[PDB]
Amino acid sequence: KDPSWASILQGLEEPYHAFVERLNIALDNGLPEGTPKDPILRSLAYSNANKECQKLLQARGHTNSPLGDMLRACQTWTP
Repeated sequence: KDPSWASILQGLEEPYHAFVERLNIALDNGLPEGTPKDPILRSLAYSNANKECQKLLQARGHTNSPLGDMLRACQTWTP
């Protein structure tokens, strides 16, 4: 059963921060005790982002950057 949080995908018109927030909440609830959240969150923030935000993140070299940088990068994107 793939972790419920691994299936969280950014919607087509969902702002990136809203998506990251849902992801963050899911990880808080679903990660076993002692599992590092931050590296998982960063990885998923990129890999589960919609195509537009993924492009922005790639273009800026933020495919594994701190979450703050990823948030700033996708802010320019408004559905």
